[PDB]
Amino acid sequence: RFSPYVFNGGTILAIAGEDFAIVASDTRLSEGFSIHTRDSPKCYKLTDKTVIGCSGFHGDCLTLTKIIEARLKMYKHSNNKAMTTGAIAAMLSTILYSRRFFPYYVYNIIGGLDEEGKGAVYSFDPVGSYQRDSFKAGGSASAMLQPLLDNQVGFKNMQNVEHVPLSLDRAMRLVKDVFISAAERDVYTGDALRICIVTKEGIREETVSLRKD
Amino acid sequence: SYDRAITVFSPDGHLFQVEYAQEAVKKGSTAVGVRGRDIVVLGVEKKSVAKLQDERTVRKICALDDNVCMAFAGLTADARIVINRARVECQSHRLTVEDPVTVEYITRYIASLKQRYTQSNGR
Amino acid sequence: TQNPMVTGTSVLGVKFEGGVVIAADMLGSYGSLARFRNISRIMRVNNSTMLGASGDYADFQYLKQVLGQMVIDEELLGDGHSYSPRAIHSWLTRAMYSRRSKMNPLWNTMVIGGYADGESFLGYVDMLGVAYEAPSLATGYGAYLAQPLLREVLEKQPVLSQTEARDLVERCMRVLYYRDARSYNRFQIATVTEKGVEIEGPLSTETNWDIAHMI
Amino acid sequence: TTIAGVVYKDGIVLGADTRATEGMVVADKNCSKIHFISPNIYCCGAGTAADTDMTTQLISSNLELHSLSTGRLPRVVTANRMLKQMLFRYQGYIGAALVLGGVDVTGPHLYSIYPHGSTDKLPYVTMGSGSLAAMAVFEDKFRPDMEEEEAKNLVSEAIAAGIFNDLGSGSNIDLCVISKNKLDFLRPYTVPNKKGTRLGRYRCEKGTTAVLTEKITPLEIE
Amino acid sequence: TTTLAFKFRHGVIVAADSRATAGAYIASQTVKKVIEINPYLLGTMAGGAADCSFWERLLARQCRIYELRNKERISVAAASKLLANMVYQYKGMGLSMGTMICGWDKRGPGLYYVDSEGNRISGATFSVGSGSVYAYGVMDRGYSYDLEVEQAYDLARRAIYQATYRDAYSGGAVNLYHVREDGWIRVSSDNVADLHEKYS
Amino acid sequence: TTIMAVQFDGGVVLGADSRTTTGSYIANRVTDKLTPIHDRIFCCRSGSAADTQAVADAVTYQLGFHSIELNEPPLVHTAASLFKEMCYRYREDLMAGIIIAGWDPQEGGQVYSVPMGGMMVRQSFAIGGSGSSYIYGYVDATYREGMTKEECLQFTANALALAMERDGSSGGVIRLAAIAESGVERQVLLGDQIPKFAVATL
Amino acid sequence: TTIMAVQFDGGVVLGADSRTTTGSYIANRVTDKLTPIHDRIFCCRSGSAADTQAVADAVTYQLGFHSIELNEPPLVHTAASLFKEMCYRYREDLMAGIIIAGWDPQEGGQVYSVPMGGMMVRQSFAIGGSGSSYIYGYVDATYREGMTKEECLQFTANALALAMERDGSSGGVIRLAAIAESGVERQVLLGDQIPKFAVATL
Amino acid sequence: SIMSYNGGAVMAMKGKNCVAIAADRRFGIQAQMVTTDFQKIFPMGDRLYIGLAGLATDVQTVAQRLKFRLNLYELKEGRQIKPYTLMSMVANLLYEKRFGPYYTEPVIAGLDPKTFKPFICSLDLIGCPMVTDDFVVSGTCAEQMYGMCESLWEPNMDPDHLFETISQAMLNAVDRDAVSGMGVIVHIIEKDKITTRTLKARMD
Amino acid sequence: MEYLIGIQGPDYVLVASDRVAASNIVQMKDDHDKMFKMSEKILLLCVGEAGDTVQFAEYIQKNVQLYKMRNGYELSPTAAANFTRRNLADCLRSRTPYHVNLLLAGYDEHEGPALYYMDYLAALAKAPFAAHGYGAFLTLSILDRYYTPTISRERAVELLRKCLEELQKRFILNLPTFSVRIIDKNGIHDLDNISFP
Amino acid sequence: MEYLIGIQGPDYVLVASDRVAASNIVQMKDDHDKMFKMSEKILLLCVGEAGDTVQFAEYIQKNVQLYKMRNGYELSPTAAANFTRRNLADCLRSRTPYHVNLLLAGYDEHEGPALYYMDYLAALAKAPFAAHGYGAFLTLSILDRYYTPTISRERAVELLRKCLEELQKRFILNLPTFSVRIIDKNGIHDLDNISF
Repeated sequence: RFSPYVFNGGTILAIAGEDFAIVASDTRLSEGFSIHTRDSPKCYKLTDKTVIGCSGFHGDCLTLTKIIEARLKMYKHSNNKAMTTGAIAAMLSTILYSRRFFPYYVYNIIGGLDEEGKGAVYSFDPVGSYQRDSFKAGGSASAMLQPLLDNQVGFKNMQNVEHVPLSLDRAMRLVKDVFISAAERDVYTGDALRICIVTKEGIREETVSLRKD
Repeated sequence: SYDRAITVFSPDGHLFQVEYAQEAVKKGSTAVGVRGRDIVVLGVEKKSVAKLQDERTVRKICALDDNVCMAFAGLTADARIVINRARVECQSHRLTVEDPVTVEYITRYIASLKQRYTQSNGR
Repeated sequence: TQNPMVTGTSVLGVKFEGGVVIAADMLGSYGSLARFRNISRIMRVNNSTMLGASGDYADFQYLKQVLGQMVIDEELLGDGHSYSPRAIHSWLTRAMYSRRSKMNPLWNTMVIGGYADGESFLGYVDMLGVAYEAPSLATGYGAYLAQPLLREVLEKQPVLSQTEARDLVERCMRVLYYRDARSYNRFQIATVTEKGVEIEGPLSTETNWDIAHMI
Repeated sequence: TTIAGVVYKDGIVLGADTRATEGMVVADKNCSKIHFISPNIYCCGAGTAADTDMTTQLISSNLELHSLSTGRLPRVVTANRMLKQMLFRYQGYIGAALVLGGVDVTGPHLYSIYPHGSTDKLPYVTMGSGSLAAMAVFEDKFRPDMEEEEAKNLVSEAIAAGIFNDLGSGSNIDLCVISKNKLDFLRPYTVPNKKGTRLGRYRCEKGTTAVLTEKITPLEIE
Repeated sequence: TTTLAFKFRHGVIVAADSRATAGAYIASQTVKKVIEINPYLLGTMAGGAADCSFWERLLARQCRIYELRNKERISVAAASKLLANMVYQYKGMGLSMGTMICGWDKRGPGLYYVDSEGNRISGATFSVGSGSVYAYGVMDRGYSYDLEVEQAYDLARRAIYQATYRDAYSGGAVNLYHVREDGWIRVSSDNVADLHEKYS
Repeated sequence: TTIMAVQFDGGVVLGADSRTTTGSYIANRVTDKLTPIHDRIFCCRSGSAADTQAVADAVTYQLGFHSIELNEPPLVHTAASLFKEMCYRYREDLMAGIIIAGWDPQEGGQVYSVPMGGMMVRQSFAIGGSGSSYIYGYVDATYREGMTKEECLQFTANALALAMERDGSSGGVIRLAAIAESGVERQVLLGDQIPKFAVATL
Repeated sequence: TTIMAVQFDGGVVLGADSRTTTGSYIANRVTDKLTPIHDRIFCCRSGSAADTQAVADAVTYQLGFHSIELNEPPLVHTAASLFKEMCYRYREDLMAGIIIAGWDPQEGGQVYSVPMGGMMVRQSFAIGGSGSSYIYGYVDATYREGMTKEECLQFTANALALAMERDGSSGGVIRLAAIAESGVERQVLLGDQIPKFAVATL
Repeated sequence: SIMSYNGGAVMAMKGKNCVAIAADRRFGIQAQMVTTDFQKIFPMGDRLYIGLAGLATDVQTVAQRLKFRLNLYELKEGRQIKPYTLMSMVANLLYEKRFGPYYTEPVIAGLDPKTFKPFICSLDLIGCPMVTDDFVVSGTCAEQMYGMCESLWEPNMDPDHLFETISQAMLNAVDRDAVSGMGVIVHIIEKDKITTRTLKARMD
Repeated sequence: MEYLIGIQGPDYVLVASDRVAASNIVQMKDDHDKMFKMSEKILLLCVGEAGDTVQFAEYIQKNVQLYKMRNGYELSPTAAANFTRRNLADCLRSRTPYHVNLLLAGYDEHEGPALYYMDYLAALAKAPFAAHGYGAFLTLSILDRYYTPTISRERAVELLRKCLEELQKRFILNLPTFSVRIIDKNGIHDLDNISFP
Repeated sequence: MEYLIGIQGPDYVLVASDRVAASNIVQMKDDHDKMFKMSEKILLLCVGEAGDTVQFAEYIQKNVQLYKMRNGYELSPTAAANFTRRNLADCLRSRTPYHVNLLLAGYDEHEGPALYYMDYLAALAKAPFAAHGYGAFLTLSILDRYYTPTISRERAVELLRKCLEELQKRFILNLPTFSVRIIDKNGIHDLDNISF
């Protein structure tokens, strides 16, 4: 009778750049057909160079965020250096697979500058399979978001178009637009949009409004 | 359980129990092993011929596996224990790795066992 | 509690300037029977914090004794540090998630409200461990009924007076008494503020029922 | 879906959202959930959309015949009874929750019809996923003998509360005012939310898409 | 998924698609299914990606520990057995795993297929995945032990291509690996679109 | 729901709460479960609202046709028999509990109880619905033979108030009707008018 | 089963039916549900008899040990808390509804209700078991502040009689105990001693 | 779901004095493609088209039944059906089987017979008609293609721009789902002509 | 469990099927014929749940031959395919669904060779080559690999032999013998059974 | 289901097995060998659920070879059979039952040839001839017809070929090749695979 999972909704997206990465998410938390709150950011600053976004069961999201924060502190204490984005991703994979037989129902994206200074985005299944990608969309509206990202950022199914490198402004506009569309036609998404830009200087927060239902 | 430090360091940093056990080894019957190009030999000194002993039971040269053999000096009962433990390790290693055990491996296992007893509590 | 037995209905809360208020009907219902009609489903955890409950009342009493012993232990230490509403809310989130993870959930749905450091806290916890903060909170059928009124009022006017908040929660409680089967007329209002937590006695909804002379 | 209705001093006001959801994706916006049964009787619908559309159309046709034969405007009770008897015969398998509103010789009548054939005459009613929020607004602010503007404001507020709070609902708000004298059907009365401006233009230039084959067939315009 | 591996005179070829799906939705079209367990032997993924990745990474660390202790690289047979014994503990607990552990040793070129069910088997040709059924036929028609390295590359690439063409849940790019006595080399990564241009 | 009828000499008093529910949501808080089957025959409706409304309208139709063709006021036993035949024939598909009460010249005030399953019993007082459980004791103790009309009205009001406070499904306002030779006097008790009883109040 | 207790100034009156049913067959028609936990502390047992008996003997063991250690008479709050801890810890395993009542020097008469699921609430009067449903209305109507011991005994007897009449699972004799500073006064009402109320006549 | 058994995608779009209707070509049994030439868009008039996605069998069956009804309509009434009337006919056909439904999600796209005003609509499993002024979509990949349409579409598009938009949307959408693909055909309907093109797409 | 394969060509359609009819594990028949000639130049291949196969095949055969007798000309292959599809689809909704998977092969003087495919849900699809059964999963890639639209008939029988010996190599069930026949403008021609001993 | 067969004789026991391994509809391997050499003069033929077969067989193998190492002589076939029966029955009621069907063959200087039968429930029975798998149903009757306790080994090989031919004719599954091995006083002697 008791079900340990509920889908609280939410969408998370991340894009990577040569000198930047973007992690962005809606701020709506909703159980069933009811909104719980209109300001619940799905994105968390793990460290100066990395952000994580989480979507799915919010209890699992909170638990996993606290676990990663504690493990990051543990790594800093032990090794006297902050964790890299790839190390964070491998550790997250291990953590998620630890409860393979009672899984976290959460979709995670890791976005951060890599050791070389490039932008890096790692995308996670709930059970801990992780993959580096130039861009990814996760959560309720992932299916809506990712085709346009593949077309615009990836230049897929386009001929006689030059493959321009992505810029921070272009990626920002694309993020705002795709989230506007997903707010237009996904019920779980739309309260507001928090965009976290990670660059050499640090994390920067930009918040833009989205359609209230 | 009987948890006690039988072996401990002494002034001048010697493990007296280990040294005494080596003394116990010295008392035992001689054994000699000679490596050879296409052969390896083992020999052992019968402590005495009772003239009533069955030669089969008193043998000190034992096969840990088909590919490896051992001989020993010192306490025969302890020798029997390590021989059985090495035999089961040989079979378990073959089970896990689908290959015959190498002499270095089984030697390392016996050495690790002996070293554990030199450092473990109550042994 | 795999199966709830004696349950409590909606808890409501709204943050106001200089404090928080929460309200709950004094009822525990056993499968549509108003069995226990004078029970307090609001707790005073410390001077700066309140806790209110819906769902199984037994689990709420268990969390009452546990959390009361925790705050007592802190008071025994007497080191000048005291648990915050955010801290109590965090601990409760942990407890509910762990019990959910072991599949012996505490059935309650909680509202933790407090005022500390010149700041108001109003936070939610569910039996599954979902937790969040909001300017106004409601549980059970309160989420469906009262939370629209609170959200409209707060969206129009983000900051409210104590009088406005009390009138608002009483209005929402009248709506709940009208349209919720498991509700009861008598309720208590508890307000956390700079002075401290003060829980008022049983209060009445003051309904209309003028529609009956229609039809 | 949020649909709601209220009886004001000299008539009825009906309101509904304009969102259609298949699963959790908004299949449609600007959907019309206020239907025509008769000149004096309009009905909002919720539940299974096809069931609502078809049952409202069938009762509209039957009442057209009835009004044609009798030579006088149809009564609301007749619509209610037809609807409830059909729904009861089908035992809820046809899924429709209906707010039935019309004015007739007796006066203004508002009826709420459930999928199983229940009916309730009320001053104010709500149905759909947002019924609870709309009813919260109505329970708070309804008063008897309201004016037309006051009733329109109340129904708009209720449908808006359903729009923002409930996921299934959300789009422009529709209103319909039926009076003894006149009818005013108000497709979008309010547009509470709008889509944001697209910052970046992604318009694909000609030649962006490859084509393996093509066949142009001319049409004989005439 | 579709993965393919076979042994021929100049070593072992390993091939795989790059599609990962959740139901119908194609979550990723660029996953690297071939796992580089270590410089000397490598594995493939089929079934649960998380299960395959985690257990093969654990195999990698165990192999490295064995190498450090014994001063010799683990045999492919021994590594396959380590993986099999590891997964058998969790039998019946929902692990879905399909693997082809490929490498060289004193024996020669070695190919072993390990499964969550528990089968461990050596063979000249194996294919595990949703499209393995389609891949098997073309591979069987083409395959011979006396095969040029380029010919084997062509056979593996076209096999994965046809499997992608028929099967819905296999697509993306055909990654290809060649194991040689020194170690593995990543010979190609062709997109099935340009392969569709090439073969047809 | 709670429905209650009691027979006084020369008529009946009917009573019912106004609450109908879908789950824990009170869809209508002002429902009228006392319906006129005929000018002097009423039914108190408990159970599924759709089932009860359908059967009530059908019995109204049949009893009106019967009454006009016989050119006589219909009998309460006749109405109850029609209700029984319907509810029994459709007992599997129907979820209704009806109390049929009214006045006829032949047999005076009568109360008939049709529980779920389709059986007919005549009772001096009858209670039905979910909330009748809680007030069986109150009616058993309180009931006395030969109560007056006003006494029966107060009795019905007190019983329905007790059931309403102790039952979540029951609630709203108390709708009361008194049917006799003279005619039907319908009244509604709301707010303070509803009888109230003390709480433990520790 | 029907159990109830009511507090009066300086003591408590406890009451219970005397029927235990296995299915529809009365296994014991003279069972005693008013178990003693201490000289001045009693438990009314409802629900599964095995569970109630087990927790009762466990609690009297713990409470007796506690009382001898403290060298003071035990508190009814202590007894109720022990029952509550057992029932809450094993709420899934055992189903038991208990009304704990007794007398203390400091607090006087106390009644506590420990329903299934292990909540604990003090009450001026309590009712429990299957039959409590049918007498909620009677106890709500008739209860009055300041009732004497004799009045409380009569109230308990009348309520338990009504419940026994209307409930199949409760029947037999009424067992009544009055606990005060002086001590327990157990009495049993058999046959005509049990209060009776007229059945409807027709 | 049973709808996912065969798989499909159908789209329609509204420009200026033009409509476009586009659909995939795959026919496959749960995962194994059988043919890359399945007809999911059928002509129901001179400049009126219907597009069916869902079960292949119900696609063909409702297409044939609708052509039966439509041919009798055209012969009896001596005129071409209006698009809204075809919508109503299809809705009646589907609702006739409200229990035991035909598993399809039709899309109608065409121009008015006289005004040539463009018309696009979609119907659900049980005949719920929805008329839109921008686009309509149906099939397994409704989610992806909805997002892609919501981004790319712009009002008052030219025929060439409409073709570019619908082509990009179908291709990028069917790339991100397993069960649809294997090419896409775009029909462009203008008052003076019909232009049908088969795009180049990933055959995976 | 039963294998059907069909290869269309420029001026022919080649069809083959396994000759095994089986109980649980016993292979009751080694020479079962799953090919039914609806007319002179059209064949119906049927596999599926037992009973349904023969019943449906015979029904369609007799209806087609009735068409021949009544009207004096044979049905087109496409028309026969649509007709049997209609019959199968109507029964799907009904309480007696024929669980049958069919392959229809024909030659039309006007429209040339044709191969048609339909599943138990009664979808219909024209195809250059197609197969039914679990063996189809193994053998379709062979056809997709080596097939050409201009394949000659000798090349086609060779390709079919490759497809079937793949089943011999890998498929778990034993399908030792296969029947083969070609339709062309002349008509149905029996070919020597491809028998792998 | 894989096929195992055993035919005891005056001074020998013949054992044969199919050589296939299968995943769903495809035979992954054509040369899979299901005979395990537990010692010089015993073989254990093993069929059953995937993984359980090899795991249980290798456990019995290590224990038997450990017995040889420590004692200096080999277990007898009867003792080996009872040992594997003990280990299988012990795990039947445990959390990790081995679904494995065994046919154990051996020779002893004292007791002569022996063929033993075990079911997944771990019931042990000595038999003159026995089979496992669905093919056992087809092939046992032929063994019943043509077996004699005094059969010569060439005649036994012929009888085996008869049974496998019947499997080719009737058994739906494809078992193209079969291993054959014979245990006698000299030892385990491999024989050419009967093939079709």
